[PDB]
Amino acid sequence: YMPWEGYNFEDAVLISECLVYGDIYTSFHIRISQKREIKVGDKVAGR
Amino acid sequence: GWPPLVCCFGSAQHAFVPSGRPANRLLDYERQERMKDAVWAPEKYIRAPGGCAGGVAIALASLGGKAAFMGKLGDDDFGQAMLYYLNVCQVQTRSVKIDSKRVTACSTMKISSTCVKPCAEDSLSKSEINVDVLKEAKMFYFTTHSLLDKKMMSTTLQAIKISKQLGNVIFYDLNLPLPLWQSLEETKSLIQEVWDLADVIEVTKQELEFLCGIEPTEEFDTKNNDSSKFVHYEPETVEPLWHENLKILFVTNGTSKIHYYTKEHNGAVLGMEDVPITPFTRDMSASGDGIVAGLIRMLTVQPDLMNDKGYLERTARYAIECGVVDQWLLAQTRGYPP
Amino acid sequence: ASKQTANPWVFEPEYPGKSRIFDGRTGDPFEQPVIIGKPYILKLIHQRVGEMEVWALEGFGVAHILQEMLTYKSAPESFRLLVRELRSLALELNHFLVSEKNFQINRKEV
Amino acid sequence: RTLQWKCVESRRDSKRLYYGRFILSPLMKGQADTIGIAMRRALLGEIEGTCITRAKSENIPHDYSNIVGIQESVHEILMNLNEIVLKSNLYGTRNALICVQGPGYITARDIILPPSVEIVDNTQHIATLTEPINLCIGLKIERNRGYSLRSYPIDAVFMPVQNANHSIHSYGNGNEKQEILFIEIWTNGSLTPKEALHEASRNLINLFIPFLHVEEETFYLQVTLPLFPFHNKLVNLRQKKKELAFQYIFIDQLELPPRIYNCLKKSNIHTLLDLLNN
Amino acid sequence: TLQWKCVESRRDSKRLYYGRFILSPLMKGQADTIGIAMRRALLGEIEGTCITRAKSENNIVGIQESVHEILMNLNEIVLKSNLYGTRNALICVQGPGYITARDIILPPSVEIVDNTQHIATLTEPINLCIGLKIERNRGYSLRSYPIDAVFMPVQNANHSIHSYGNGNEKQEILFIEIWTNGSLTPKEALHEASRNLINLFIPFLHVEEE
Amino acid sequence: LVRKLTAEELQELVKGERKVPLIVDFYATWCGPCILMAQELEMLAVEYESNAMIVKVDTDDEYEFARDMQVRGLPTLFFISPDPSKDAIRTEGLIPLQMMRDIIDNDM
Amino acid sequence: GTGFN
Amino acid sequence: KVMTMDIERLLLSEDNRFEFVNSVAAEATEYVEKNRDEYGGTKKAIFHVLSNRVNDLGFDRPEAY
Amino acid sequence: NLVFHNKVIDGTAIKRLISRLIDHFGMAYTSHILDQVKTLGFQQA
Amino acid sequence: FVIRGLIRQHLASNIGVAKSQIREKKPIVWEILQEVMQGHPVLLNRGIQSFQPILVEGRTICLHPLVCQMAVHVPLSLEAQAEARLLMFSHMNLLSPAIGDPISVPTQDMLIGLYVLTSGTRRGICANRYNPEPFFCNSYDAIGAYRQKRINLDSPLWLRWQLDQRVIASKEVPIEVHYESFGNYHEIYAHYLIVRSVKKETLYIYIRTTVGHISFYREIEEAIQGFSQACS
Amino acid sequence: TGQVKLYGKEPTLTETSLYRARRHLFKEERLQAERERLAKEGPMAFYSEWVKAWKRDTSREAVQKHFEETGEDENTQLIEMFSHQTDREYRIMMGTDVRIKRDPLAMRMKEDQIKQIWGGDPVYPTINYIQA
Repeated sequence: YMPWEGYNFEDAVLISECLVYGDIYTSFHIRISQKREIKVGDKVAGR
Repeated sequence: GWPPLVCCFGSAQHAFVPSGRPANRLLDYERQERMKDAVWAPEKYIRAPGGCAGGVAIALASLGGKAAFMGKLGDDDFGQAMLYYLNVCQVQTRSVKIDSKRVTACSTMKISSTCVKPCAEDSLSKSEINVDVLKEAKMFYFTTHSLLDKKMMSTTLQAIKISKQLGNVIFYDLNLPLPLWQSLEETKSLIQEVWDLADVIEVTKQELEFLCGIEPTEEFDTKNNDSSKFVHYEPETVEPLWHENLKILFVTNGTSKIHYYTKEHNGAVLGMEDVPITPFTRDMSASGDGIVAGLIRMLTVQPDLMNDKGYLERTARYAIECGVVDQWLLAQTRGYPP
Repeated sequence: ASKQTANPWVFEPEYPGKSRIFDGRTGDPFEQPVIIGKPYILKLIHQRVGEMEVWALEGFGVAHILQEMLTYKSAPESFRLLVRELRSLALELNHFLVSEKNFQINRKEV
Repeated sequence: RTLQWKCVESRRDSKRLYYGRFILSPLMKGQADTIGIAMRRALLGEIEGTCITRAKSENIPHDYSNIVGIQESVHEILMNLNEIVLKSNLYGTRNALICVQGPGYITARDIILPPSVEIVDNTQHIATLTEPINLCIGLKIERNRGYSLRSYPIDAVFMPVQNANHSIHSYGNGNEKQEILFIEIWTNGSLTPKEALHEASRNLINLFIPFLHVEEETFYLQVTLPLFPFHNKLVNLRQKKKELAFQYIFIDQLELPPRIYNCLKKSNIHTLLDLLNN
Repeated sequence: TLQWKCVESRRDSKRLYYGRFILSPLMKGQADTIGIAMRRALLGEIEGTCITRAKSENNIVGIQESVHEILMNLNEIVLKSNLYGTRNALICVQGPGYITARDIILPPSVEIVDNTQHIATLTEPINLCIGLKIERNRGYSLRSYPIDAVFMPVQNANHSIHSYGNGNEKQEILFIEIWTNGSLTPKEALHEASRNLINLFIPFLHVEEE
Repeated sequence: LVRKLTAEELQELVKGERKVPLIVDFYATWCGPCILMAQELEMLAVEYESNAMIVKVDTDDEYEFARDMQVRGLPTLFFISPDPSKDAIRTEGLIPLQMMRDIIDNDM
Repeated sequence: GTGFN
Repeated sequence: KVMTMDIERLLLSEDNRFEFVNSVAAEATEYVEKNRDEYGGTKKAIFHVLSNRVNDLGFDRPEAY
Repeated sequence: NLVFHNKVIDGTAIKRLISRLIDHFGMAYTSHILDQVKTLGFQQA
Repeated sequence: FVIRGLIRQHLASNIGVAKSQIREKKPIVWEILQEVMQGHPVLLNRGIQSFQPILVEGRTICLHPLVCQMAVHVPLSLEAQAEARLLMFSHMNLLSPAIGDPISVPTQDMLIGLYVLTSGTRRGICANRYNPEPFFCNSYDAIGAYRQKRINLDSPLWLRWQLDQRVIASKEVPIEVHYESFGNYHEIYAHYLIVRSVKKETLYIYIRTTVGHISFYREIEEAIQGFSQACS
Repeated sequence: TGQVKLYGKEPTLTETSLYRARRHLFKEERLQAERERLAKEGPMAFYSEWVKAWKRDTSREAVQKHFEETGEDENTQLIEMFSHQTDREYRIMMGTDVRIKRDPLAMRMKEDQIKQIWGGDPVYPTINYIQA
């Protein structure tokens, strides 16, 4: 938890590319399925 | 005006390599060299001393020194190409007496072995030395290649004695040409006349061994860094050659190790030679040109420390770095064959 | 966790739970300790022109944008509907405009 | 040497996790951090790695469906292939096979690699076969850096340096304030820590050497030798009898006296085209 | 292939030279690493030269400036040299009149960048020699007043990165900006920084004898 | 195309009768630019094959001939004339291929 | 606003 | 970047912001009537009007800056 | 133009500063000054 | 407008061909879309304010933090585009009209960043354990010494305030003055020093300050200069 | 450690509030005493605190007397000493990193003292919370 150069302004969040590497937040959405990775503009929350 | 100009005397023909000798390189054969077969290495490591004096001028200009190349190119297309190449490399060619009566690279007659009508670069005359350049040229660089033709010998000795009268430092780099390794007594009979006049000398470790007559009592291609390969010959091995003027002799085993000697100090700096080797750069010549240019740069830009072991260490290190950087650039530009 | 792993930065007694951390683009430490953790993070699941926008646009006087947003972006046909439904209530919503030059009472197309 | 480095420690916690700590000592103040950060970024980002990038199950029931007689889904085996570690030095595109023809465990040791690739850990489990199926799958391998985005693509990442750290300590010279740098590297066994340190250094040098290449991209009007395009210029001009451009003529080749040449050279007048300045 | 060009150059003062340099094309992520390392090298790995001490063996009478103001105007003297170790320069002026950087007697390898730089004004006929210790040092390194000049041949450096060509390789272009202090040109500073970086990283490729 | 000789075979080739100008290229296995030269004069060979003829001599072990034919370094190449009414140009350094064309077609 | 007149 | 300072300059020049913007709209629609070159790519009639007007103020801005 | 502060920026103090900037320069300068002070704040944060 | 652009470049012969190319989404379509977006404003609607769009990577609309499911609208007519650009920009509306209160004032991280930026020195008891600083001849020397880690952001330093007008004060009389027998004297204050003499004149003010305060002042002065650069 | 004296055996809330106001002064004083101990002892004797496996004499005199035979200068001896440092010892030493500047006292407080930061073991035993 530290204020980076505005990219975490008022609860924006920075993530590492490793969260894309590791499939850490990869979901499957079924319609056929799509391997939705984590992206800019995705929402995350702690409990 | 500052920086002090260095005058580099001799030939400049492109990619001309005067000789090649068995050599040893400081390399981790265990691990990298046995592990990467993607990197290229020669089946026999033969290192060249260096290149043309124009090449050293171009190198020193690239190091930000000021260099004036002294010679003549011909008025033929290759001579104008060389003159452009020198000028775009920021080398001064106010000393190049471009001459329409000569062809540049072509020595024109041999029947067999004949000496008739030599090329432009072989035929600079004593009246074409730009003495007003040698007034400003605080260091004069020349090589044994200037001494093969007796006309070039006479012109060289005149330029040397002019520079001595003007107080210039004489830097003699053998780059011992191919016709000379076959006779030590011939070699000394040729070079002694300038050797006694040289204020600074560069010799490869192989050229030192040759002039000392000591056969290489060491392994070459054996895949180890046994320090007996990189022997630092004791001062009493080189005192034979120490004419009473020489201030600092550098003995270079390429970029692997540069030894230096003076009347009072001697030592060596261990460099590195695991730079990219390629065909088109197999001979390691440009590392030698970069080493010589780095020595010239440091010694010319601080002449008063010609005999300070701290400065000589720094100068040898700087030369090792420049050589590494140059053979690197060369590898990256020349490339790899298909 | 500190003393077992020999990671003394995990429990810095000077400011427990915080540690100094470094800028990956610089290598210098940020000069104040940053709170660090391994929290549990969950990924979450995933045009009316409004009256208060009309009020705002007309507050700016920017009324040609207001006209665009309320007419040709979708008399205007909705005013035709308005007049037609009142006309269906048996009230004549009659639109006139007066010629400044001629005083002629031009009836609008409604 | 005065400036010296050594492999102060190395460990091999697994065939897939090596560790190495290195020291470099008598650095001067501000050298150690300039080294450390550049080396860190080289290790973490500019090291290349080899891994499987594509898979083709030779019989596919459907693009997304389960596979018969395997104790785990196609997705689990694709993830197990993603976790394969490869040791190649040569770039380019390469291919490989698994052809396992009975029940048992398919493992990295069962991958038939091309000559230029080596398995880093033979023991890595890939798939469990309960039935005696002639399971054949093709693989396609690539060497690259970072990440990249019918046969399945594998979302593999080419990053063999698993982590890196450095620490900077006063050497204790009260005047010169020399410093000691420690570097630490965790790698997949695709590289030893020392080999990753060497390749990081060499890649950094390959990034900085460009600024020492022939300056300002301006040497002629790609080519190995640098004086043949101008020779061809001179040849074509002579054939065309087209004289020579003033841009390629330099004041240094004119007869003008030293006292003027010095002043012009100090003025950075070089070509006769610079005498466009009236 | 990787090539660099000088995109812009300026000389907005005799003690402020500006340059901007493009390097292209670069692989994903290389441009920032290059820019960071180069910026650190420029801003403190370049060896620079400046006055490091002054002796005025005679507030001194008849000088208009306070001695502290003399020293602080001496700090603004910009020098370029290839000195090894320290060396002695010497002001010597007999008043009245201006003492300026032109009046520095220089040790052999030193040259003044802006000879018009002020130093002191002598309001009356007096002797003022000043004995100056000069040094060449890296920026990060380190009757006899220290001038504490900060060996800063580069006043500022910056970089930026841009994608180009819209090509799906996403290779990118680096722009480095340098404000050299006039003791170096921007292109010389770029070369010196690159070479000093290579001299820092070569040590990891040093083999040692057995 | 380009043919490695030995000093005795080159001697008999040069003292015998010839139809065409002979180029003899002195090279070594250690030499970098010599490979560039071998490419240049392989282009030369393929463009001249019936009109000029090219051989190469290895100064790592023909070094007595070398030091006998005034070779001051490497690469160096000799354009021996097809007839002895006038004799051999020698050229040193990595010369442009056009500078070989304007020998073989403008000196001969 | 803009449409004053 | 800079063009809005020119806008502010012209806003400062004209005695009614709304009348200024009306005059700009008029100038643009008469431009796009007196000339029927398409003039709709990387440069726009509004910026052209602002450019010509700031050039009348004497300031060295090119058409659509 | 502006006075050197040598004192801490309270929110009221920066409200004063920005208002005085808008009143002195108008929008033209202040819309850039404040947009750069954004970047300054991000940098120092 | 993309169709109109493809007609303008003559890359489509009819609007159906233009729509077909747009469906094909080839790079030409994005080049013409960049040409169309250049200089065309758009309205954003939460609360309704207009901006210049720039074509950006990704898929989610990106907004400036101080201007911050936003809706987006294109003004179609030339009169509307003129009114949008000249009336409806944030540049035109920095004040909230209710009293004339600046809207865009630095807030959230930036304000506390500026607070720390301007916290500066530790004072007195917080700075020395017992009861009992470099001089920089200009601010770029101080910033250089900071970058070279000779001094820290919090640390006190003296800057020669040669712009010796505009000295800030707290209506406080000199905390001390020193007079030399030769009639130079130094006035020392809690924030600055002035050297001046009964002969000659004031030499210089030296302001006691921090790299943080220096940076706060300098970056505003340089923002004014960077804006007024176009006045040339 | 005698750096301070207190009115009683336990620091009052006034004293701890003043420490809260002034701790960075005492921290930088301890770091300065640590730099000065480095300068006096030399790197062998200083850093041997974190190389328990290095049994040899580390004093400057012994480093010199070892250089006078083994040819290894002080730097090669220091590289060897660190070559005997274990990874855990190195991680502990990294508190002395010039960027970390960990408090010399916080590096050397023992467990039974650090425990007093939170006030000893929790009364409800954490084994009730621990899950594999």
